Amino acid sequence: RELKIGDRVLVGGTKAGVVRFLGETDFAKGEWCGVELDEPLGKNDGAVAGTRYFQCQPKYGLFAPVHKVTKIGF
Amino acid sequence: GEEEGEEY
Repeated sequence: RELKIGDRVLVGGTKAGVVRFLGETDFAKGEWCGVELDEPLGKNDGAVAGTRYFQCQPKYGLFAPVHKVTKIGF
Repeated sequence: GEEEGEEY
């Protein structure tokens, strides 16, 4: 039961958002995921190292692994 | 804890 774009989840377990993109990063090794935070609790605006993986509001883009992310819709 | 610092 992996994650799908447009699904509600938690980035890092403490942050909440919606999955936008899933894949590796140009600055981090391994598999990563993109989640749009519900509030300004992120680090990027949907880009990393000059690479935009998805579109999201300012300080709403958070990049965290797929295992670190979980669906909030219990 | 469930590990932290794995997000950007």
